[PDB]
Amino acid sequence: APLDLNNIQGDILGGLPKKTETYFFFKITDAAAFRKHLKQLIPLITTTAQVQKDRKAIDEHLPLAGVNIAFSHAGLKKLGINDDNLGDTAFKAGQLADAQNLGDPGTGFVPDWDPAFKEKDIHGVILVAGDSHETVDKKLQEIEAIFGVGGPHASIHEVLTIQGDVRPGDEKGHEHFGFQDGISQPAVKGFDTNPNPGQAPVRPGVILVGRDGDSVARPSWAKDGSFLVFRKLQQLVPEFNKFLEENPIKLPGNNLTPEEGSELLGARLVGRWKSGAPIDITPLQDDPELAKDPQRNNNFRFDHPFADEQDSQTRCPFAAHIRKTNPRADLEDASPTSVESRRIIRRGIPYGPEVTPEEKESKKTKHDRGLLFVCYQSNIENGFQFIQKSWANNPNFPPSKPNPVTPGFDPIIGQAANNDGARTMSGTDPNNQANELSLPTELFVVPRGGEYFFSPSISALKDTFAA
Ligand code: HEM
Repeated sequence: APLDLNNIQGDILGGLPKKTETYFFFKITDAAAFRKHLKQLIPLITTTAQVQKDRKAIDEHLPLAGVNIAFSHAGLKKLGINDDNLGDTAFKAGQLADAQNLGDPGTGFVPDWDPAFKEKDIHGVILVAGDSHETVDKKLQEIEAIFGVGGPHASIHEVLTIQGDVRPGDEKGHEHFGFQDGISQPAVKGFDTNPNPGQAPVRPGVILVGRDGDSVARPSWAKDGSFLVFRKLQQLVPEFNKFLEENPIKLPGNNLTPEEGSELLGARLVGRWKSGAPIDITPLQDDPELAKDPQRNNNFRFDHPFADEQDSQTRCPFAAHIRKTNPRADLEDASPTSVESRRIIRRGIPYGPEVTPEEKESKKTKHDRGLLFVCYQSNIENGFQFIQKSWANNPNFPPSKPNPVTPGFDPIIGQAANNDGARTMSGTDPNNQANELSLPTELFVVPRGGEYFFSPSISALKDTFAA
């Protein structure tokens, strides 16, 4: 059947438009009151239908708020909602239980997370996205009132609030390392009806529980919901920059300046120039015109050369972040159902202040900043967990490579098996692809915690969650 976009929470398909976004992580302290309160929240919940209207209004221009809600397994238990058939071990077990296997640093095993993610019983998260702090703060006061926060009717307790902010000026839509984000998303069949060149279509059930392509009995209340993975990922920006500065690529002829060598290395760690121009299309120079053109900036698959050819890392290293997280032709030899199953929708936002002169000049992080990583999928095991653990953390992925090649770790998110995280990456020098680059002992991205949630449908919120 066609998708009913007025039944789907709007961060999942379309995504909540934003300059700032607050995540309000809560514990349910009064289940009966919470279910009554939730009836009054439902009219505030932004559906995909409303997002499409909102995006049409932004594209023609604005005070605009979007609201979604998601529940952890601990929250469903608290509400007495039987989730025996919801998701699989990952959602039921919670992210803290998965931290060791994700490769998160520990003093184990307990991960080195922020206390709120490590110590505390998170039952859910309310997402509030808006054009401004004023818009989000106003909407949060309304949502707090609905749940009685600050008064004797309270049904929830705040565990943690985290604010994200899109970066300023010409860095708008770039993450803190300086790279354009939000380019490549799967095209959901029945929603993204005009995929860009290179944008692979996926059956809706890769994203939405209970739809075509959802390879898992389901409870009726899970249809048209999606699993929300949250990770707070701290970024060490001066430390990343220091690594590029110390490791410029020198191509035959020694024509590149050290600055150009360091810039090229950055592009080859991610798979794109900071502009968003993909290196599989423009391997040795940026192309700002290409970077801005959605008909062109995703039209590659790592097929010329293909993975199995000698010296096949000429244009993009195997271990470049995007080639680890979306292998394209490195696996597209396998079934359309198999490769579509690994796709995620990303809806994160940067957090924290811009790098200060002192941080920049001293080359040392003083302030907490990074990515509030959010992704949606119908199956956490097939999406987020597989990408992190089978691909990013696997130095010998992909098997389509030549046998003598050891790609190494995703240099952005890749984590090694023991606290001794010695990480290497091959292929960064296109004319000496066997040469290993030792990554620093100190990670560039430091996980600070997160949780696995479920964003229900509107009808599920009305007919199952609310009272
Ligand atoms: C601070 C942490 C991270 C940074 C700085 C980062 C940065 C980026 C950048 C710059 C892009 C390229 C833009 C694009 O193609 O849309 C990208 C794409 C992507 N990232 Fe990340 N990322 C981070 C964490 C993660 C994590 C934890 C995952 C999954 C486990 C992930 C999965 C992806 C995927 C699937 C893509 C799209 C690949 C494609 O379709 O070509 N990223 N990321």
